[PDB]
Amino acid sequence: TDNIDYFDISDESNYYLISQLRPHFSNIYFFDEFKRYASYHTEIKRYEDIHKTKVNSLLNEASRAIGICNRAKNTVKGLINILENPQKFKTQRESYDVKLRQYEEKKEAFRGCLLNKNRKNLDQIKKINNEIRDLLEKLKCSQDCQTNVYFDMIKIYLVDFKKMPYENYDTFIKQYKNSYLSGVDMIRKIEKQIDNPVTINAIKFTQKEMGYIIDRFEYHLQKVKHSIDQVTALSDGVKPKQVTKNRLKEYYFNIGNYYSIFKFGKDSLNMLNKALIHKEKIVHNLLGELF
Amino acid sequence: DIVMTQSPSSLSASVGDRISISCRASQGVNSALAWYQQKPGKAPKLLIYDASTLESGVPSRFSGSGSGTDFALTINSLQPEDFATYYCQQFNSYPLTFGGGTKVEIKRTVAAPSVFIFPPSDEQLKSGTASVVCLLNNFYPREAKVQWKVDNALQSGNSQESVTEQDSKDSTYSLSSTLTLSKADYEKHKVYACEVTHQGLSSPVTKSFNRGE
Amino acid sequence: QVQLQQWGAGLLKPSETLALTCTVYGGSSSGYYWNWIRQSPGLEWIGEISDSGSTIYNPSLESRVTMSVDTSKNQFSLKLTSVTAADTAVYYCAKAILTRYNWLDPWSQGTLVTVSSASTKGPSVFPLAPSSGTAALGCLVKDYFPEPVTVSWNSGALTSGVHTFPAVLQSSGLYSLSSVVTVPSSSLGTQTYICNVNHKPSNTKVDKKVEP
Repeated sequence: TDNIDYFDISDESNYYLISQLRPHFSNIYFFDEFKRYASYHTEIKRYEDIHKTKVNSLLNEASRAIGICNRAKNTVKGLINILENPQKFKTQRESYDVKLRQYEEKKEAFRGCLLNKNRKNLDQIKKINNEIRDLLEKLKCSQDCQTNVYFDMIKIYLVDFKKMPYENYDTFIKQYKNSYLSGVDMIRKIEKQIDNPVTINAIKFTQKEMGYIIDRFEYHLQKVKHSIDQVTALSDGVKPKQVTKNRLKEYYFNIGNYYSIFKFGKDSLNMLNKALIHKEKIVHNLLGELF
Repeated sequence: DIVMTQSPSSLSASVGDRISISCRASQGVNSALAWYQQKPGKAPKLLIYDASTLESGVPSRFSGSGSGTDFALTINSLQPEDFATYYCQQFNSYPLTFGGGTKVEIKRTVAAPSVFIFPPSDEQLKSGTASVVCLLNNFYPREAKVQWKVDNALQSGNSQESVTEQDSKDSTYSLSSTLTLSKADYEKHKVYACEVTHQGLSSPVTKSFNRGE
Repeated sequence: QVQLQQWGAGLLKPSETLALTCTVYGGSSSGYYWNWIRQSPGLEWIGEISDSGSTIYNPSLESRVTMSVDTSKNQFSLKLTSVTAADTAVYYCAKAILTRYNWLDPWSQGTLVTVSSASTKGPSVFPLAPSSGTAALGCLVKDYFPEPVTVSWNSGALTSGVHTFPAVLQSSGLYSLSSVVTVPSSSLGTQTYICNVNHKPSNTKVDKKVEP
């Protein structure tokens, strides 16, 4: 395993998802996308500093918090190779079941670190949310607020969606899940018919790694498709020419949050793509080492 | 400075045909191309952006293809409402470069002209100049020969011909010829005739008037 | 939706300053990227400006272009310097959303800019009366400068069969066009017909009735 960036964790409410890649939060892509919305309204052209004084401060604190867990990440990577490389396994002096117990303890400690050291920043996300709700209030319109920008940003978003190869990922993950369990069932039969446990544990462990990353690939794929399908629906549906300000606020929140999910999943699906590509090359090689 | 070049420069097709204009870029421009349509005496109308995205309300027969270096716009079922000059514009770099344009002249069945002649209005003769105008209404093709006979004498060097662009409803042209004679030269003669010649007319028709009656 | 309305001075003496302005209706003239394109018989991209801070001009005329955005007046203006006959074209302004998404959705109706030192002249409108299948009447707009001139009929009430010809450049230098219309011959007796001629550079507005 060259990199273990594929690990993530969500809060106990399962509402805030933290990733090892910038900006770690979808909410920052929300706030980053608000820098586009605020440029079109001369009535609120004060967010250029707020994005720099607050959103950049929140992002800088988020990057530092992940770096604190880097020492804990290096400990997990060491246990990854001992368990996935039988040649490296034959050097230590404990059983495989004893090494799994050290892996689950170190993994959740690393995943728990990303959440524990970022709890102060997750509470800051809702702070800028209310500031955005308050900042948008300064629009001089009240009952006939313009919706041209709202649909114009959907025009921009649907262009970025065509660069996203969602169909290729679905066929990729379909073959992968078909190839994953097919190799798992083949190991289930060989398990009792040979006597090479050290190599079989490297299979089942790398299979467990694939199974977890597949779960992350399936979740990020569905969240991307949901954002793509919902934003597309707002362009094919009704197009009101002017709505109220309170109605316009949730509009920016609706597409500003959805596009944050798409860009967040685009960063994760790309990373989870190579992670599954790399991890499968381990199992295919490890089975070649069995014959 | 990307140089966009589109071909062909001129194109002629049937009413139910399907045409395809191509646009080639000097350098790679990814999928950043906007296709436009411009009717005579108007502004360019957006049709397709980002190579494949259709603009809202634009007829679906307009098709966009291509990525990187080469692209192509395809009208799939032509219609007299599509006689225009189509352009292609890129926006991967600055300055934004436009294509040369592609005029799409629609071909229709032959139609004979409707000839009308106008004597100079009595207002203009008071100003020392006389303008007699002949009109050819709704005809095809554009080629047409107009001869001006004043008192049995054909004339040259005094006519000005202007023909409209191909119509968007019936794809037919219209031509107006104007003789700018001085009032003295006009006041001497009596018979002014407009002799037209067209492919649809078996015999070259002639409409005329008699001065003062 | 957002509309664009362009206003400015068409006729220009050489070495003067081409100054135009576009006022935005239905939307604010702020973060959007506003472009300027000119067309000479093709489409040349002049420059792009944004309230965000990105302003780019064409290198061929960079040393002479000035752009600005007025958020208070909801307007943005283009400016040309050292104007010559090479700058005679129809000038359009268009809206781009972002600096990487520069397709131009709305265009202004354009301002035909003519660069010449010739004094402006007012057109003469003379009727082309119908005489006695379908009747044909028209108006003759002769001797004017510069382009253009708009001809309508019955303040826009009569539209079908109406034709407006290009203005052939006469040897005197003044332009001249004719506008006609084909109507039923039975309509001649009762229905009146008037053409509306508008040559804005000369401020002249003529409404001539066509009666046999």
